Amino acid sequence: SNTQTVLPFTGLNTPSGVAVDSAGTVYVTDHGNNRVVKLAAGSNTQTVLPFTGLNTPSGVAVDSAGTVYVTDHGNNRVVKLAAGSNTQTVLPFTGLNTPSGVAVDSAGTVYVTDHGNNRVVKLAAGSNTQTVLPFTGLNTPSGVAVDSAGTVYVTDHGNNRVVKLAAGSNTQTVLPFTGLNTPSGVAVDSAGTVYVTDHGNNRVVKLAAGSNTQTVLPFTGLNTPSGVAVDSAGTVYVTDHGNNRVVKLAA
Ligand SMILES: [Cu+2]
Ligand SMILES: [Cu+2]
Ligand SMILES: [Cu+2]
Ligand SMILES: [Cu+2]
Ligand SMILES: [Cu+2]
Ligand SMILES: [Cu+2]
Repeated sequence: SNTQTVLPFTGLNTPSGVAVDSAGTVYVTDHGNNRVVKLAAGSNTQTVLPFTGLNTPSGVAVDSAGTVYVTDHGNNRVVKLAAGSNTQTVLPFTGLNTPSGVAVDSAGTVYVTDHGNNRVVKLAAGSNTQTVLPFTGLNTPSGVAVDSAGTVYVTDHGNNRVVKLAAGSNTQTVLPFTGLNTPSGVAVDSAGTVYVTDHGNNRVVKLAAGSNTQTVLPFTGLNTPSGVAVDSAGTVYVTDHGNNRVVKLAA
């Protein structure tokens, strides 16, 4: 599609992260209101998720079981809520410093951009010992995403670049995105196409696997967008942070 629609959220204040689950339910970190809201596909009535004590939340992710993970950036923690539960769990990360993006892979491993420590960390499901991902040279990184192959993508915000690391690899590759200006969110679809919110240029760009020529998505009227997500149908969701709204592009 070349024409976006505005999602029927209400009351958002500078939304940040966005995630979409297998059923098309959309999750948004309503950053300015210290809450996370969700909107089922076909719904015009949002629900506020029963997280407790959030402060300035940023990243959000959802796994195949519908567990929702939130970076509680103001409280230096990552919390999760299982589908149907009203009792959150704080993940046993160590030494987090102003974390930003969060992603979850098909094994349940949780990846967090530890923004103030210039690093990305991960916690296996049921593990209490995190590991650091062997990225080099990160500078105030923000978004993180992980594909079904285990490849991890990070927006190296301070360096105006996007970096990736294959599973088990110790050698990162810098993606051939061009013209970036303070990149923010990142997402990856089932085909390996990487989507990046080009925050300072009010646009969203993508790079197909195997390609080194990017495409700009036909969003319009964005102001300082932040989070991005893509569902299994190819629909792309962007938190239009500056306009307190979430927009989507079908196809
Ligand atoms: Cu703002
Ligand atoms: Cu804030
Ligand atoms: Cu902060
Ligand atoms: Cu910073
Ligand atoms: Cu910046
Ligand atoms: Cu800005």
